[PDB]
Amino acid sequence: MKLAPYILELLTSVNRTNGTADLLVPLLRELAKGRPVSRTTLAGILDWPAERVAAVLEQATSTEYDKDGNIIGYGLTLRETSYVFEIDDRRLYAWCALDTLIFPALIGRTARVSSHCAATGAPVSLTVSPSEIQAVEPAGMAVSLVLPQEAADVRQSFCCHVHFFASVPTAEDWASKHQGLEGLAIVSVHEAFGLGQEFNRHLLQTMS
Repeated sequence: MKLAPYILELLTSVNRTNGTADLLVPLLRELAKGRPVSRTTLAGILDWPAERVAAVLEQATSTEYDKDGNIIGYGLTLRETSYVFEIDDRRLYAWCALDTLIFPALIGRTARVSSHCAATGAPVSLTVSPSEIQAVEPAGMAVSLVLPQEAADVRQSFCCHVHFFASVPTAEDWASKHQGLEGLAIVSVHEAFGLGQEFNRHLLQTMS
């Protein structure tokens, strides 16, 4: 289908005043190492005043911290979710299905991704590289999308509704019971990977 509305609202969410657009890729690359990331450390990597890092993270209310106050999650996370994101035999996690498709190009690594169908519990897996997906098991795997909402935190408004499904027909049956979700749509995992590619192209454009 036509995924411009999803691309547009995802970009608007990161490009928002005090949004994550310029901090996102450096933070994901740091989290990809598998250790908590200090705010002070992040400021140095970005060459920002601490003030600027804080205002961004403050707006990003979904950011996850550990007992020491270090960052352990923003899209990519060290805290267990339904979306397993394995890089170089380090098991990390992601906040949603589309995140798993987006991150490999941004961190320059291939990931072994696994989850379960949100409609049936069936195991699903695939290998996601910066340029392509492979080993899609099962081959008809699908993804749900919703429209991000103005000014809303991306995790409760978008991520928690963006799942893998075993197939498009299974996903459409599920979607028929959830039409209250804004802009709910079912796409193949390939279409979703394409959406991620478009998001990334625009993100990497704008990056200073």
